[PDB]
Amino acid sequence: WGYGKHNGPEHWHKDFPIAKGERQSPVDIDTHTAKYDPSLKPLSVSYDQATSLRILNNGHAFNVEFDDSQDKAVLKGGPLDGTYRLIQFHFHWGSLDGQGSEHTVDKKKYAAELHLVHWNTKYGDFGKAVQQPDGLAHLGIFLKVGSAKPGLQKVVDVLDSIKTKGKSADFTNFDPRGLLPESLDYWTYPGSLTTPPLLECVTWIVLKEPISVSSEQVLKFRKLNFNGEGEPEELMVDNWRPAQPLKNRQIKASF
Ligand SMILES: [Hg+2]
Ligand SMILES: [Zn+2]
Repeated sequence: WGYGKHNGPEHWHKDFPIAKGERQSPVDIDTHTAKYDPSLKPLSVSYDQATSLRILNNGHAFNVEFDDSQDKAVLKGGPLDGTYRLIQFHFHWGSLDGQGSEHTVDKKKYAAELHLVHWNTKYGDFGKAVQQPDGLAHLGIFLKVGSAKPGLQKVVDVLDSIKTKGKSADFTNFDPRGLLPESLDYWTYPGSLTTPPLLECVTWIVLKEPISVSSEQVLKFRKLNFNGEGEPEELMVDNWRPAQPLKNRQIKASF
């Protein structure tokens, strides 16, 4: 499975038939169709005491992993019931600045999309969480190209180190709070992972307001490799999945 002409999103249904399920992600967020729900509580993000551990190129993206043995960095409130622990974050980028985001707003596509993955701790482990309709919580943030984001440089600088598939590097004392927008206004809907195994275990929380990163910042992402070290070089670009059918589902607005 990949993002190529032969193993891309259009072919995932063969190995993963849930690809054609009832609550697949991402979707298109119609701002006029979304429902302002007044019963929506504010998001509660506690990442003050977060412990970053490493960064790894898994062949489809780079993940920054966090120590989730304890309630260090948790997400609660909003549409959620209980606490979700951050386990990792990754991005989806395009080849150009006019594509990249997974989720669209009125069909508008961003240069990248940041996903912070959280798992419901009543289930005890990530493994068990991905077996529940309410197992995971994904915090989605759109990235636009403009001004440089000071808080993202640490990552940008380490990518030289995990060029190919399989490489990993120590990556401690990274504060995720640096990746957040000013506003916590969001959209929420029941969805899935946007990569195989496309499990329908996620409560998606997409923030209204984007963070801006510089062109030189996003450019470093495009220098990455899908391929493993010592194989034909395949640039890690367009590692996103097209929007899917909402199919009955309703998208709620916190604003
Ligand atoms: Hg599930
Ligand atoms: Zn993702």
